[PDB]
Amino acid sequence: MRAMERTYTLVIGRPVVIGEKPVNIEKFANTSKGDAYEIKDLHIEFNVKKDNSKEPNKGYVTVYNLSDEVVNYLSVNQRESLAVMLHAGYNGDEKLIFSGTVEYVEDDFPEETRTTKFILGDGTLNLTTATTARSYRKGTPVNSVLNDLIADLKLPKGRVIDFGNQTLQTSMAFTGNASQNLANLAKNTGSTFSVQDGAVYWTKEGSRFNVMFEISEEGGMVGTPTPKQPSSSKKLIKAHDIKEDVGMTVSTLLNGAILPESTVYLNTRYHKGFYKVAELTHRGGYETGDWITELGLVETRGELI
Amino acid sequence: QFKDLLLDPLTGDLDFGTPGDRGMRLALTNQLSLRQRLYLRFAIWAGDWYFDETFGFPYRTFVGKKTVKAVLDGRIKSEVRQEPDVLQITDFQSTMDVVSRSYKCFFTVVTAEGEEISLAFVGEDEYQYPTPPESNVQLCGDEGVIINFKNKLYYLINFRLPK
Amino acid sequence: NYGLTGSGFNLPPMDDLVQETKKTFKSAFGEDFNTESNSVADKLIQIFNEREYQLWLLMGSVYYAQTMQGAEGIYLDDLLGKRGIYRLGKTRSTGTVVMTIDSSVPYNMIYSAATYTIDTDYELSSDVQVAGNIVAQLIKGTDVGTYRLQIQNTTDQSVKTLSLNLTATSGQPLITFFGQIKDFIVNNTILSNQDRIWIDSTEGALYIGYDTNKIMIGLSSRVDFRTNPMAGTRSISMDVRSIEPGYISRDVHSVRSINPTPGGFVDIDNLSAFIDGSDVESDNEYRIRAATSISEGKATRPAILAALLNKVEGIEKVRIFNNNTDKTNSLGIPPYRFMVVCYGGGTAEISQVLYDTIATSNNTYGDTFYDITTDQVERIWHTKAAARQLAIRVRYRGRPLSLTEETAIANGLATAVNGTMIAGTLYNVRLVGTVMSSTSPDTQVYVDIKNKGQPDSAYVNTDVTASTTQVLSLELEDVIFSQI
Amino acid sequence: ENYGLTGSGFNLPPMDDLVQETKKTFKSAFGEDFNTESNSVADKLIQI
Amino acid sequence: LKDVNHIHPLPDFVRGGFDYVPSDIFSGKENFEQTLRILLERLEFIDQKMVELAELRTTLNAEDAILDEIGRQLGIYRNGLNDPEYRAVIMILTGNNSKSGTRADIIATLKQLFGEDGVTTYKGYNYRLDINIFNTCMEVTDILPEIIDMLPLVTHLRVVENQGY
Amino acid sequence: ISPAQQAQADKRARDAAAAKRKQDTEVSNAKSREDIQYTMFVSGLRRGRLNEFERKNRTDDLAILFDSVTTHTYTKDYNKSSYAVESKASDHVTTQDGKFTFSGTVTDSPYLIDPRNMIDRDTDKENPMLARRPAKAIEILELIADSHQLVTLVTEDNILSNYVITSFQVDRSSEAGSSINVQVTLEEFRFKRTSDPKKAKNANTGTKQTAEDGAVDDSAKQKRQTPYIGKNAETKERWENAAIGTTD
Amino acid sequence: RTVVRTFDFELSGYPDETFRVVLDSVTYELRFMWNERDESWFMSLGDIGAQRPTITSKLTCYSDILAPYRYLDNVPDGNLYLWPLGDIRTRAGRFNIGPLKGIQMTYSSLIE
Repeated sequence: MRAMERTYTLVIGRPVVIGEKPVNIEKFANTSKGDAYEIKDLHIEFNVKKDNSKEPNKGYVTVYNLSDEVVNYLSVNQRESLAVMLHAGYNGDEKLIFSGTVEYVEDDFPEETRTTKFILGDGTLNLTTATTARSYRKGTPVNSVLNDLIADLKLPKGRVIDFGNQTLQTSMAFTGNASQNLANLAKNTGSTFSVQDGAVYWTKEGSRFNVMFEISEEGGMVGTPTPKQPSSSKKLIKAHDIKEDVGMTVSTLLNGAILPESTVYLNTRYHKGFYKVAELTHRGGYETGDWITELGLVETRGELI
Repeated sequence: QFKDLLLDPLTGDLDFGTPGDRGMRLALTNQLSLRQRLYLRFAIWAGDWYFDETFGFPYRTFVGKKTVKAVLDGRIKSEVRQEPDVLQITDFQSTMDVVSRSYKCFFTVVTAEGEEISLAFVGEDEYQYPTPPESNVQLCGDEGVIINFKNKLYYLINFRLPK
Repeated sequence: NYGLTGSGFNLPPMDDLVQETKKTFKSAFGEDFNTESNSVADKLIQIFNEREYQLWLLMGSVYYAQTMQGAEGIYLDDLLGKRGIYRLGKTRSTGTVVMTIDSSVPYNMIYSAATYTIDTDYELSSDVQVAGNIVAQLIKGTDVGTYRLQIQNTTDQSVKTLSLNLTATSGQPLITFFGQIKDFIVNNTILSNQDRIWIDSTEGALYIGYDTNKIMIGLSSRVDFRTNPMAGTRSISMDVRSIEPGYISRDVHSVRSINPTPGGFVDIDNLSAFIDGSDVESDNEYRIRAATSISEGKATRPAILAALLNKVEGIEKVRIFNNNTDKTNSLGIPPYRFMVVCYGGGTAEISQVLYDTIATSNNTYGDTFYDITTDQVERIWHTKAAARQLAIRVRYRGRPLSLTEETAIANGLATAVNGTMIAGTLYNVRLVGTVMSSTSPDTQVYVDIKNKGQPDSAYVNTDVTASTTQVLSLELEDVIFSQI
Repeated sequence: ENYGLTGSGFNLPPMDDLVQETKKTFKSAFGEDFNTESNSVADKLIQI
Repeated sequence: LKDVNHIHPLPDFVRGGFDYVPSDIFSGKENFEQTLRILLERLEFIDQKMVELAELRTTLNAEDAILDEIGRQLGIYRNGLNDPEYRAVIMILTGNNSKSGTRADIIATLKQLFGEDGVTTYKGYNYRLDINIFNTCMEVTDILPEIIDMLPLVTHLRVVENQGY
Repeated sequence: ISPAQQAQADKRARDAAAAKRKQDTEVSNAKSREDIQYTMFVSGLRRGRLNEFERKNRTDDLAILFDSVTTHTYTKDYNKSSYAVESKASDHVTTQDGKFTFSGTVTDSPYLIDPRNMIDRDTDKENPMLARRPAKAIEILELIADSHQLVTLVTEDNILSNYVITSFQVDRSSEAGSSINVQVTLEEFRFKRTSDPKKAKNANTGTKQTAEDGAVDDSAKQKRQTPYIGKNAETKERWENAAIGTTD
Repeated sequence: RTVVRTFDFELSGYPDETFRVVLDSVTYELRFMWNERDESWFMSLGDIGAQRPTITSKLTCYSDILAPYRYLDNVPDGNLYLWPLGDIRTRAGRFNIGPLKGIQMTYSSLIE
């Protein structure tokens, strides 16, 4: 008989180079020598937050007592963006939990124990340097503008909801970073745009997608759900009506197969119903600490897209 | 179920087989595989095989030195349990002679037998794909339908009359 | 949700059905009805439910039985039966074997087909006669007297004879005798044979159908050849098939025995891998064959041209002619019969290939025939081109060429052996280009061509054209050089 | 001997032949009655 | 050792499920068994008919009432043909799509209509071909139009039919 | 220095490295098989607990008996809000994991050598002190704790299951020579493939990439493609390259 | 139609596996269900978070699964095949799917 013990894996690959086609962090895993630097049995502490907004998802990691060779490989490439993937689970499988580029790295080795630090960004390089220069005339179909701008961003299309037969009412011009322009189109058309684990997600506010996840005491829930406001401020109201404005909170054992834009079903004894996801935070302490995930849910009032 | 080249239990060379079926064989039954896995594990002195310094048994520690029988038995009995498919050890008769300075122990090991998971890599297939018909049988019928009926009638005529 | 949808057929688990039916029962008798563990209704409903899981699974299996994927067994035949492809049944392995025989076995002796078995599962394909099936020969050492030699011409059908005396049993006379035999044989059959026969003067032995390493590779085709004093050891080629249909395979050098040993037997071995037999055809290779049917072309002029070049141990060249208008035309041909010309393809083996001809296309014209069993037996016709050797003289102005430097030029003119039947024109300009190519760069060069045996006055520069059934030929020793 | 640099050029043996003499010499050490046919364990090892 | 076609009636379907009675608690009570047997045996009938819904739709065994549907998909209409030979024409036309009209090939197609020894073919010099029939089991005039189709573009054909040699 | 020492430093590294391969390997296989179930008998035995002691075989349900157990204690804990409740709001309480500890001893001069005990698997009948029983117990104890087995405790009053060892102590004081004092501590464990399809439930594995070193993953790591064994190279070859192509 | 191998699959044998994969820079979710009576794998393909799967089919060796479905904007244009590594007669099983288990499920993409 065994116990139920945690497991994880961390991989470091070649520098990421942006080209003239969508970037996939998967293909950069292999190093010039072939197999990548894998780190399994070392105490690790990490925190990974995810959201549906302009900003990329960022995660922090700490590793104790790394071998000198690995640290040397990171002393080099300090000018470059190494690709990194993280996996976690329970002794039988490990689900992808983050993938991005090493934004920052530093080492402090006071006496007894060295402590390496990381800051990782989910597509930070693309979202902050992809320039654009486009224009359109009166009568252009809005569905064409959306596709044109996304292709400029150079990322795979996770999911998109086209506008239909919508047409521009006035001439438009777009410059600067493509991400910023798209985030502005979100406000005026009730659409949510956010990149996550390399995938572009374009959806409509208020509406939600089946029960892709069910939460219950069998599903490793942790404590009862509690109602928490989804924003730190309140807006004036007429009392688009379809927009968000309500939510709840839940916690569960670590499970990387969840994304901010997904949908979950809450099977508890007090609260029951369907909710959207709005925010994720993954925490982990291998030898000591939690191994759980926190979800911020938001009520929905739109159509079932 | 660990597969490997079969080693002859009687001579120690590869088991090429009898003169009527000479060839090469793989260890398939778990018993045969475990036998040679223990034999090699005990025959290679510790550190004497290049490419792996940690493999083998440390005979040099005991041989040539004044040693306690009880300590040796523990190490002998421990190396056996390094295999993941050993159920238990039944009996152990460790005896030592002081005149000739020889040591000789006896024991047996029990191991179960498993299944083959897949036959794709070994020889045969377990399916029974059909056989195409012959001649105009398909489009016009078959004579066997007449032969079987005739035989049934004949056997029924045989049954009724007492015998 | 789990039945028929817009994207095919799905499968429900057990628990969903259990919950649905339990909800139905709950509705039947209110929320108070018990349906878990201890209820007799629970034990009835759960037992009842598992069976319809089998029904749903079987129904799902049925649906895919009529789709490009999922078909299996009998149902697979119907799907691919629409495209006219059927599984292959049990098959019998086929192949050929050779054996050396003692010097004393008479030519006319004939092996009985039904009194031998090669090995535990192989027997003679049919009756075999020693004469006319010699493939290789070895003559060495012990052989003074008068010797007779016989050979059937491979183009005509006239037997040729040669007379010689072995006044000495060794030395230069023996070497000359062997060379005379070589010249006798090479003048018939095909020039490719001469590359595979030579004399080892160091040992005073003659090798026929071997390589420089003394491995029997065989001549270009089965032939007949005899010596009144039956010297050396002879080798013959047999056709072998398996006893019962099934799966069996043999390698390039596997066969090693014959159960009833015939007198004078020496050895036996393979020359190439057998066409292995197969068991009942399986689904995977059935689909594979269905996929690769595109290249399966037959009964067309390009198809017949391609088939011959890839189904004969030889057949260096081939060409076809047509006459289909009420008359024999200039070329002697019956009114509605094709004409096929080949080179070095044998008679029986090539004849079998001709069964790709369009049905009802008479074809069947030529100088040589053969009979093939379909059942009924039918005869087919064809012809073999008669080679014509040329004599070439080269003259030039420049530094004298040294011995062993002319080898490149001589072999360079091997292109002269690549002319096609009838439509073969030397284009002496091409020869001038070649002779100036297979050498280091660098004044004047000319080429003269004439038929073998003609006087020196026959040398000319105009290009030569092959006859209707003739094909160009050239030998290395028939090249000369002159400095100017 | 017919392999490698030879003055007249460079000769490369194909895949098939190398197997042929390897089996032949290998057979010579154990006699003819030694299975070496397709899919046999011995043949599989030789190919690798 | 096993059939590849898994579509078969489930062996001993009835006694299964009864095997799931926990500990013979109800067995031998003759009141619960009948209630369970009556319900389960209904699935027997449905389970059996699941096969014919797949077995009978194959062209080999398809009855005329639905064989027309199979022929309709392929463009081979019934016209005046009857069931026994309508099956034959469907096979013949479908098989024609992978043919070349060679002497060996022609014998193969005629093989399925007249047994092993029921047919023979003579050949002639000027495009002449002959077909001989010995053991016909169906009327040939209605099958004749197809027998022309799988022959070269320039064939000259004679047809003679007789019983026995 | 001299080469004689280089032939000595290697010995120091080789033998030391061999130690992990022994200890580290044993725990690995001990966790790779969940069939075995360990049990401990603290007191209980002679008051009718023999009914289940005889069930234990020598291959799956291993049992452990100490030469003597001096004391064993069992305890549970709860906590409640320290602030006045709003009022019934009886949900302001939580349950902690129960603890169990005991003290025992293993001696070179045993009084009962019942072979069913796994400590006495192969102990000599007539010379108990040469069998070195205390060393046998420690070897067993570390393996159970290291592999994280879910132990079952059979006690005087009740039976406890799903208990893991968190700490133990061993010492050999001047007094009570030829024996060792042992202490153990255990806590509850609130634990919550080849499986019947009828019991299967929809699962997830998240995003996945190229799996294992395949014909395509080899190219990523610049490894050379694995040659194909020529069991058959006539059928697949024409189709394999045309339909599947090659990684390039 | 030149095509290049670009992805391989493996199955753990669990009867109701479900996971997300990325092909041709697009992302899809896959479901695999094991059928007892027919001893075969049922594959369902659809978009992420889709209400219902777009395509459902039964897996077989040497059969082009996507052949009749290359006319939808959300279906890969590549080639999906299952072919064996061992003896050619072996048919797809439960545990014998993987890069070294006996059956090689593979996806290949056309060159554009």
